[PDB]
Amino acid sequence: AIEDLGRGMAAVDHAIMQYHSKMMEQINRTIAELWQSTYQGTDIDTIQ
Amino acid sequence: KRFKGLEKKQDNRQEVTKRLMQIVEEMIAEANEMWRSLHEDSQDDEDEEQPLPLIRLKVEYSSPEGTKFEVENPQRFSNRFAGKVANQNDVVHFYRKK
Repeated sequence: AIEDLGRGMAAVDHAIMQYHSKMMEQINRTIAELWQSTYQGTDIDTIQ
Repeated sequence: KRFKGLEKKQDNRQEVTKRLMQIVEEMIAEANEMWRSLHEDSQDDEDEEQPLPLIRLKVEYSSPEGTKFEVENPQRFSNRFAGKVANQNDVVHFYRKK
């Protein structure tokens, strides 16, 4: 049972790690588009 | 043509500055002459002092492929002309075509 729960740690930790990375891509997908469309001074290409 | 892309196949930071000096400097050459042409009359009786002309250079550093032109800090580039241009904050604006 201890082995099972110890690798349950790895499952949930791996699962939780999967959610964190992908969101940075999603959010970052949306952020880059609005900044490019809105800014016109042009001294900054984009932000992440 | 003046550059002939000697930066495209090589490092650029060191000599890029060297390249623009000849371009920015000659702009100031005609900057004062046209002022001088209009101020030939009256023999500079009034406002004899020569005001610092305004210069703006619009450079696009779009690279064809596998090329990385080096771009210097705007402010640091601009202030290098302190005493020759009024707008020391910005003399060139660098942008890449989208």
